[PDB]
Amino acid sequence: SNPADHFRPNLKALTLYAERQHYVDRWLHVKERWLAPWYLPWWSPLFQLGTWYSQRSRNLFLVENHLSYRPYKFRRNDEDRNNPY
Amino acid sequence: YNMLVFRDPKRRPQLSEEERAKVVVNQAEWPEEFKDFDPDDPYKNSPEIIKGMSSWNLFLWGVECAFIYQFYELVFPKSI
Amino acid sequence: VLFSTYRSSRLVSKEFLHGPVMRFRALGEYYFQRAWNGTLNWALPGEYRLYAVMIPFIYFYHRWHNDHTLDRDHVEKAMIMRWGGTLEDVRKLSAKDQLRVRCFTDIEKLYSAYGPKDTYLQPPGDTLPGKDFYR
Amino acid sequence: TKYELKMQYFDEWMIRWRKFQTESDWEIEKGRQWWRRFNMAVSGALFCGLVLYTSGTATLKRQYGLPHFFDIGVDGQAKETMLKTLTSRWRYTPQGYGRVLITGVPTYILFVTLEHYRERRRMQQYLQQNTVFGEQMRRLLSTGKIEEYLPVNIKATLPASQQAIYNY
Amino acid sequence: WCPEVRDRAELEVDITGWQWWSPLEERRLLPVRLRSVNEVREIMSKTQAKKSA
Amino acid sequence: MLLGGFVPRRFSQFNRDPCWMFFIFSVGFWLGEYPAMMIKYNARDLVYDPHRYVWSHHDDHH
Amino acid sequence: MQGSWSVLKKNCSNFFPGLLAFAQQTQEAYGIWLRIYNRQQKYGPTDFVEQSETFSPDYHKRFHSQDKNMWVDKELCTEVSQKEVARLMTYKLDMWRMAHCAGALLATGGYAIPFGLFWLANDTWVPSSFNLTGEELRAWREAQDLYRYRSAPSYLTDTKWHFDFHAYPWNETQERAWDDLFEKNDVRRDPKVVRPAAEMYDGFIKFELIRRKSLRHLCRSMNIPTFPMLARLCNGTRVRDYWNLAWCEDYMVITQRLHESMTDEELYDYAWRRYLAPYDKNLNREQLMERVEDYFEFLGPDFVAHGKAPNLVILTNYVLGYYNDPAYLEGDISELDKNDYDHLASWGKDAFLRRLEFENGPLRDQVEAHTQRLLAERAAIAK
Amino acid sequence: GELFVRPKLEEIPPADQCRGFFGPLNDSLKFLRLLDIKWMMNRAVAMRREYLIATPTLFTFIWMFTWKGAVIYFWGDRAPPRRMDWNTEETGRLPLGFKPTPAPL
Amino acid sequence: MFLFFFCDLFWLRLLLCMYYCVWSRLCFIVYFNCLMLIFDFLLFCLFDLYLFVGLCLFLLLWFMLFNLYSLILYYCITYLNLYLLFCIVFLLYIAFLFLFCFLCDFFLFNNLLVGDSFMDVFFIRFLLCFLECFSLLCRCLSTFLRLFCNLLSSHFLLLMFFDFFYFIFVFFFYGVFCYWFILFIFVFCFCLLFYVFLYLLDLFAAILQLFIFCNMILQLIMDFLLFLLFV
Amino acid sequence: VYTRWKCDRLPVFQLKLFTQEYPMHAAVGIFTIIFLWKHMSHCSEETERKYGWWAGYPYWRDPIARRNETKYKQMIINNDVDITHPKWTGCSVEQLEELSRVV
Ligand SMILES: CCCCCCCCCCCCCCCCCC(=O)OC[C@H](COP(=O)([O-])OCC(O)COP(=O)([O-])OC[C@@H](COC(=O)CCCCCCCCCCCCCCCCC)OC(=O)CCCCCCCCCCCCCCCCC)OC(=O)CCCCCCCCCCCCCCCCC
Ligand SMILES: CCCCCCCCCCCCCCCCCC(=O)OC[C@H](COP(=O)([O-])OCC(O)COP(=O)([O-])OC[C@@H](COC(=O)CCCCCCCCCCCCCCCCC)OC(=O)CCCCCCCCCCCCCCCCC)OC(=O)CCCCCCCCCCCCCCCCC
Ligand SMILES: CCCCCCCCCCCCCCCCCC(=O)OC[C@H](COP(=O)([O-])OCC(O)COP(=O)([O-])OC[C@@H](COC(=O)CCCCCCCCCCCCCCCCC)OC(=O)CCCCCCCCCCCCCCCCC)OC(=O)CCCCCCCCCCCCCCCCC
Ligand SMILES: CCCCCCCCCCCCCCCCCC(=O)OC[C@H](COP(=O)([O-])OCC(O)COP(=O)([O-])OC[C@@H](COC(=O)CCCCCCCCCCCCCCCCC)OC(=O)CCCCCCCCCCCCCCCCC)OC(=O)CCCCCCCCCCCCCCCCC
Ligand SMILES: CCCCCCCCCCCCCCCCCC(=O)OC[C@H](COP(=O)([O-])OCC(O)COP(=O)([O-])OC[C@@H](COC(=O)CCCCCCCCCCCCCCCCC)OC(=O)CCCCCCCCCCCCCCCCC)OC(=O)CCCCCCCCCCCCCCCCC
Ligand SMILES: CCCCCCCCCCCCCCCCCC(=O)OC[C@H](COP(=O)([O-])OCC[N+](C)(C)C)OC(=O)CCCCCCCCCCCCCCCCC
Ligand SMILES: CCCCCCCCCCCCCCCCCC(=O)OC[C@H](COP(=O)([O-])OCC[N+](C)(C)C)OC(=O)CCCCCCCCCCCCCCCCC
Repeated sequence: SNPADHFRPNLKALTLYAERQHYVDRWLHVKERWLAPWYLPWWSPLFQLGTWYSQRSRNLFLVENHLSYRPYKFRRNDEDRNNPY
Repeated sequence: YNMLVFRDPKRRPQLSEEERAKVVVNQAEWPEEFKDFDPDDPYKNSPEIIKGMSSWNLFLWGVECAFIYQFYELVFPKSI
Repeated sequence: VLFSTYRSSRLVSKEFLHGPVMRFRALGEYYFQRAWNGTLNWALPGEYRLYAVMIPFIYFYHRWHNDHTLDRDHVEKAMIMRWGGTLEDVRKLSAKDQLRVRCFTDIEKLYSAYGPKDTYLQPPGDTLPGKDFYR
Repeated sequence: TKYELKMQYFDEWMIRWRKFQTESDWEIEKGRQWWRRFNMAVSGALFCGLVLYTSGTATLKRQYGLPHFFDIGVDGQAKETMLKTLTSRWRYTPQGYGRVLITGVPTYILFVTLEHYRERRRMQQYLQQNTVFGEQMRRLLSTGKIEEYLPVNIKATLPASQQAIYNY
Repeated sequence: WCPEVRDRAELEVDITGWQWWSPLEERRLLPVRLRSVNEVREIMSKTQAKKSA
Repeated sequence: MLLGGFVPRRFSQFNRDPCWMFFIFSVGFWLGEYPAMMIKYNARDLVYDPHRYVWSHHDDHH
Repeated sequence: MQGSWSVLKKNCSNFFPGLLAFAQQTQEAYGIWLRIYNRQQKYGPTDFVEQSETFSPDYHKRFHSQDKNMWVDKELCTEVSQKEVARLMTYKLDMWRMAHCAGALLATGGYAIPFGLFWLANDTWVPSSFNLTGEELRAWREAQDLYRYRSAPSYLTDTKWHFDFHAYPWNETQERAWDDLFEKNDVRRDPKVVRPAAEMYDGFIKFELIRRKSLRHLCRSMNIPTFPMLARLCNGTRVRDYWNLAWCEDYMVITQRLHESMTDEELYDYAWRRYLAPYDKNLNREQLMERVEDYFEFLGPDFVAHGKAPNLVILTNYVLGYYNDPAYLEGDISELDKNDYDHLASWGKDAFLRRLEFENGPLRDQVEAHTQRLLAERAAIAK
Repeated sequence: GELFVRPKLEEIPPADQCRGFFGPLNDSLKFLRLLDIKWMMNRAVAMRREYLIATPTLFTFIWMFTWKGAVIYFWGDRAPPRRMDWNTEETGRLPLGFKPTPAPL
Repeated sequence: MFLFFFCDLFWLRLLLCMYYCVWSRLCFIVYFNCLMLIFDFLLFCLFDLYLFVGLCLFLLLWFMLFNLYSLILYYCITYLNLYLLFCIVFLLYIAFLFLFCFLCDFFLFNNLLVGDSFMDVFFIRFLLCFLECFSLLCRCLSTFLRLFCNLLSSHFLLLMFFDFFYFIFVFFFYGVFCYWFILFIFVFCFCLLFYVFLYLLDLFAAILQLFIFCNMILQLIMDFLLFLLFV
Repeated sequence: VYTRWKCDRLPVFQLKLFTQEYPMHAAVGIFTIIFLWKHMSHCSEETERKYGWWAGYPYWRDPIARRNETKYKQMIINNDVDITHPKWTGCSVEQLEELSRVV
């Protein structure tokens, strides 16, 4: 135990936390702001690169019909194997 | 010779025995630092960096610093 | 047109800070630019004195950091947990008492896996406080 | 019109509030998936056709000539038929950047156009829905903002065993 | 003050020619040296004979 | 690569080069910190913490 | 060349006239290309028309074969004149750069405008049509020559280093040819001496086996846009087309001796399109004729006899050798009287440096003798 | 290892010589060549087109080692439970008396 | 979660800036074989076979600045994590593999089908091909696992031995003044011998492990290289 | 003569190095970075308590609770959230007042 503790980074300075929802929403707002202007047509490769893959992935998530339960990604406690909630 | 893993470099001879035997050694031209030069102890007459500062003095200086490092809190303890 | 892609577009004069730079280069070159200073993949030099100087310095500053920043956390945790479970409780002690506690922590560190196990295992019949003392 | 910028927020909200996904919305998404696969298939077919048409004569002769891997007889007949059909008339056979453009730009345009108009179709479908997702879509297009916790505000339907929270 | 060597070395490294040994070119150029007077006489005689022929 | 440099023949020559002067100072620190620990941590008046059984790292990591 | 505000003003002023001129040139060049393409398809060899496949022996990757996928139309003079071919070549260069810019515009929508500002500020990648006066054209040609100077040495060094590191010539004549091929432009290379290098390199790397990095260097040296490079068979196709047109024009000129009747400016342009005559060299007609005749001699009798040019890699190296200027040397020789390590003088010599000076100085023989005698005495005493 | 030279048209053995799982699929059994994987493998080896066997394998491994492995690990559907929580199809519908906003017009 | 931390190379970066503002020759390289792939003259490769030299040199420098200096007490190997090493090896190995695969030459994989035509294709050759394709990925995994495990085991052993030496030196040196001094002197001499032996072993093992780390990557590259003969 | 390493500035050389010298390696690295920040950028509170603290989690002050309290107070104050709304409490305001009077 004590010997194992010697293999840690020794210059940790600061830790910041952010919810996935929050920064995903902020990123989407940035993307909408930069892809909104008229001088970037929807058929341009840049616009499709920005939008199509995200749309496809979100559609795949929505279509999902799984017989098992996937525990919430951001639970308070994910260390207990016998408690998915 | 060696000091731990540090080995003293040695110059390879370049003269043959015949040519070498004809060389006349005149130590009067040599610098005072290197007279009676010995490959096994070339720095015996080398000057000290600081006059009067012995190697033992520096070793003892380090020992005293270690003692201070370990004993200062015994005399001037501080609260958490 | 705004910024040049070539390193030849100078931003300062050739003589800017010439003196300090030359002193810095003199410091760098005196011991390193030598025939016997042949490095192994730029990391291990051939000059002995570079080892003799840099190994102690690296150890010294690493040890200072470890003693004053890293192990201090464990020491403070032991002091807090063994003497009230709160920082104010520890501060209620005197500096001498804290010194004693910290030096006992050092003892435990030096024993580690080879010292006596009565330093943390309470023998049966011992009269000293147990784990439920502050609970 | 750029429907993706409006729809990304809606899709993220639906994922976050997927509990209220009716079977109709699920069918809508499955149809979107099917149409995406269909668009991929037709675009790939167009790309293959353009590649084959612009292929060099020697390339076609090597590809659709002897030997035959199976040598059943139908294989040789089909290969000879295709080779004759391609080599009968004159074909513009560019190389390099030109073949890249000819083979790719039509494919990209077709795929992008189909996908964009299917996205518009999905937006209309969700607009016509009589579920909480449809109401959220209409509110999004009206106010321009996604109203989270809408299902619990307007008290969207819940299973009979979970209506206690609405009991106020 | 030896620009040709500088330019060649820099260019070779910039085009992924890291190696600093050229055994084949050395093999081509290693035995090159200015000739002796007698060798010059022989070569001049050969050239004169060739021109006469 | 350990190719060359000043190499003192014996202890007394460590003072013939500044780098080896620093080295011998550091060696003094290294070797002299052990006697200090012997004196400090084997002292007669050193007392174990009375509350050493209240908490230990062993129960924490377990 | 670096961007400048004056060039930006020049290109912004002449933007729309330049576009109109480019469109007119596009119509004319399409007509010329249509004539050439019809003639190629009708009278070309079966391999050339059918685009026969030539694969590499190691990874079986297709690339253009100089013998089969290139064809010199000896009877093109009937349908297309020399000037029309030159016009088509110039338009091909301009069209390539314009096409890349248009592709960037279409790809990035309106976000390419600032990059367009960077583009118009430099004459490196603008079409020749943007210059409406002689001075503007001269500056544009200077920019092209600067890019050629920047790019050619890397190509030459790549070729030479790879061959010299992995192979050697077979015989003395090949050795001389290889050595003289890569001489700087300040000396005149004899094409007869240098020609055997073509066959020697044909043994090593034909045009069908040219590597992608070497191709990138070559296209940089030819003022061909390289971004996006993509597969090597795109810019390779561009190179093949350009040099096929050049060889057709060369056959026309050699057969009809047009260069003798060609005027000074047209002759200079003809050499420049072959990468033989930089404009900054201020060459006269004698020098231009000498270089053109050397180029024709390098092509060799077999070019006229059968339309077969030497190896294209070696040909490109030979012609681009005219942009391999001597390495610059500026500064009076008196500068060699200074010292470089005066800043270390204050440090003096430590014990080890003093020992090294003592042992390897003028007294080195005496020290060696004394040391060896002492060691011998000690060894004798030990025994 | 060494350079690979494609066989000439005359060096390729006839299809009838190839063997399947049990035996050659000669006349009256030619159409079974499409279904017999071992016959196709032997034919590919005979024609020196061994890549048809090797390329699909390696790529598949890469596809699993790179992209599908993590997808299955993080987003795959585990085995269903014994007592299954099916959907009653009651959630989502708007409540009675609710006035939905008008659609765009 | 975003953790802000720093590597343990800042002093070494300072030394690099100080000592390499001027040029110096390099004549000793841990993995020299990346520079000499071809040993028979007149052989040449159209593939960019010297592309690995720069990455090899930088990787050697980085791993040496970390691993070799980690022998100094309290020096931290900041990157010592299993999955981080997996990421590094994944980058290098998969990048080169994708370089060979993007070549779109399927014949390059002909050698994967092990054996000759005599061997049964389905029951022998195809199973060997399966095993070899598996072995490529296993080579990647083994490379990163071997680099991680060596460092971890060596440093664990060093820490434990140092702890034992501190214990006996501090709490049993008084025996020098006692009648059992000979036992303590024997133990102390044994500990010094063990100390020197461990340090030498670690110094050798670090360099050797870097050599093998680069050798695995170069072996991946060499397995797919084809050399033409000059004529 | 022109060389990328000697003539170009550092950002330009960086782009050239990772676009015309090691483009595949850069692509794979970016791929791996995206994967790491998509699947290995989360830590639960229990995980932080078990492993997130150098000497162990200081339960005697519970910094995680204080951090969350600051977070939620900031969100409530900035977003003007009515935490007494029935959806948060599950009961009407009048029932809440009745409960307050009871307890
Ligand atoms: C050149 C490169 C070389 C170097 C390689 C280097 C790398 C190593 C190689 C290995 C790869 C390493 C991995 C690196 C990471 C790369 C990314 C990655 O892995 O992403 C996977 C990732 C996996 O998805 P996911 O994110 O995990 O989500 C899973 C969901 O399934 C996602 O759902 P979705 O909604 O996105 O839809 C996906 C859909 C994708 O598919 C579709 O959308 C539909 C189909 C598309 C077809 C595309 C065109 C094909 C050609 C058309 C026809 C041409 C000829 C025309 C003329 C004909 C004349 C007669 O797939 C499916 O869902 C499966 C549907 C299957 C239906 C089967 C129905 C049964 C009947 C048909 C099969 C059985 C027939 C039996 C016949 C028997 C006869 C006897 O993405 C995908 O695979 C899907 C999106 C991309 C699709 C691209 C489609 C084109 C593919 C290329 C085809 C052509 C080239 C191949 C042949 C070459 C021959 C020379
Ligand atoms: C923001 C936009 C995002 C875009 C995303 C899309 C990707 C990027 C787009 C394009 C980017 C620009 C650059 C592309 C590469 C340029 C390459 C190049 O320089 O080529 C020069 C070359 C010109 O040189 P050339 O001398 O004229 O001819 C080449 C020589 O023959 C050369 O002679 P050779 O001796 O080298 O001969 C060999 C040559 C022979 O090939 C050729 O050169 C012929 C042309 C290619 C034919 C490919 C089709 C083969 C047959 C497919 C059959 C599929 C059946 C499936 C049926 C399914 C039924 C259920 O190559 C091959 O043999 C390679 C064959 C391909 C193997 C593919 C293996 C894939 C393995 C898949 C692994 C698993 C994947 C994941 C799992 C999926 C499933 C779950 O160009 C071409 O030949 C054609 C270039 C086409 C460029 C791509 C066009 C892109 C269109 C995009 C439409 C979709 C957009 C979607 C947007 C989404 C929203 C944003
Ligand atoms: C609106 C949707 C947009 C979609 C998104 C697009 C995104 C941008 C990508 C680039 C798009 C093209 C940009 C315009 C290029 C200019 C036109 C052109 O081809 O110039 C000829 C020229 C041909 O080059 P080459 O090397 O000589 O070609 C060798 C051939 O052997 C040459 O053959 P040859 O030796 O036998 O000689 C023939 C020559 C003989 O002609 C002449 O000598 C006369 C001159 C003719 C060409 C004139 C070009 C002028 C360019 C400048 C235009 C003015 C710009 C003004 C700018 C300022 C405006 C204010 O005539 C040609 O050049 C014909 C070439 C073949 C035609 C290519 C066009 C195919 C696409 C268009 C049809 C699409 C239909 C859609 C249907 C939809 C169905 C569903 O093109 C280029 O320089 C290549 C483009 C360079 C940039 C490449 C960038 C990467 C491309 C990747 C594309 C992958 C697929 C798409 C998906 C991408 C996703 C990532
Ligand atoms: C109205 C006009 C007419 C209509 C339009 C017509 C069409 C126009 C478009 C087409 C034009 C084409 C021709 C363009 C030529 C010029 C190109 C160029 O740039 O030349 C260099 C150009 C100068 O050229 P030059 O002086 O003429 O020299 C040319 C020589 O021949 C030297 O030449 P060289 O060859 O040596 O230079 C080449 C160099 C070109 O590059 C450069 O020179 C770099 C330029 C940037 C340097 C920046 C240095 C300064 C950094 C400052 C940082 C910040 C400082 C602090 C600021 C504090 C502010 C408060 O390197 C490259 O070529 C590298 C290319 C790299 C390509 C990257 C591709 C990535 C692909 C990704 C992977 C995908 C894989 C597939 C995945 C598929 C998955 C499915 O550079 C500049 O002028 C530098 C400008 C710097 C601007 C300020 C710094 C950035 C400001 C950013 C503001 C952001 C605001 C928003 C922030 C929002 C935050 C939320
Ligand atoms: C809220 C609290 C504040 C924090 C906010 C943070 C916001 C975060 C947003 C969300 C981000 C999410 C993702 C995070 C992922 C993190 C991953 C990570 O850390 O990986 C480990 C990894 C460790 O890398 P490494 O191996 O240690 O090497 C990186 C080192 O920087 C060393 O590498 P290198 O040496 O190769 O670097 C090149 C180096 C080459 O060497 C040098 O240039 C030497 C200098 C090195 C400086 C950098 C090292 C920093 C050392 C520690 C701090 C120094 C003291 C600071 C004092 C603070 C006092 C409070 O050059 C530079 O560093 C260029 C900058 C030079 C600045 C010089 C300034 C001179 C000013 C002079 C003024 C004079 C005024 C006179 C007025 C007179 C009036 C009369 O970190 C990174 O790779 C970088 C991560 C950065 C991610 C982006 C973060 C966003 C930007 C935040 C900027 C905040 C600015 C405001 C702060 C204000 C004070 C409170
Ligand atoms: C190419 C091969 C290189 C081999 C080099 C061999 C070096 C030989 C060193 C001999 C002993 C040195 C003793 C130093 C003592 C320092 C002071 C001290 O107290 O330290 C005690 C420390 C630790 O001793 P400790 O563990 O007894 O400490 C006790 C402290 N308590 C009780 C609190 C725990 O000693 C060391 O850690 C020294 C180990 C050295 C191992 C060799 C490292 C080589 C790699 C780094 C090379 C750096 C070169 C940089 C050059 C510039 C580069 C650009
Ligand atoms: C305590 C527990 C310990 C567990 C330890 C487990 C091991 C962890 C090891 C971590 C370190 C090593 C990581 C090595 C790298 C692994 C890579 C990996 O598997 O990542 C896969 C993952 C898969 O991504 P994904 O997980 O988002 O997959 C989406 C699939 N659905 C939507 C169905 C859920 O890749 C990424 O995360 C990067 C994705 C973005 C970059 C690629 C985009 C292009 C995709 C092309 C195909 C599809 C689009 C169509 C074509 C393009 C059109 C423009």
